[PDB]
Amino acid sequence: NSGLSFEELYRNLYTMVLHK
Repeated sequence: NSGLSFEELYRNLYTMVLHK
């Protein structure tokens, strides 16, 4: 149990920060 929206910002917001 943890959620989902967090893992998605973790692979979509977080993925954009490491890329740029």
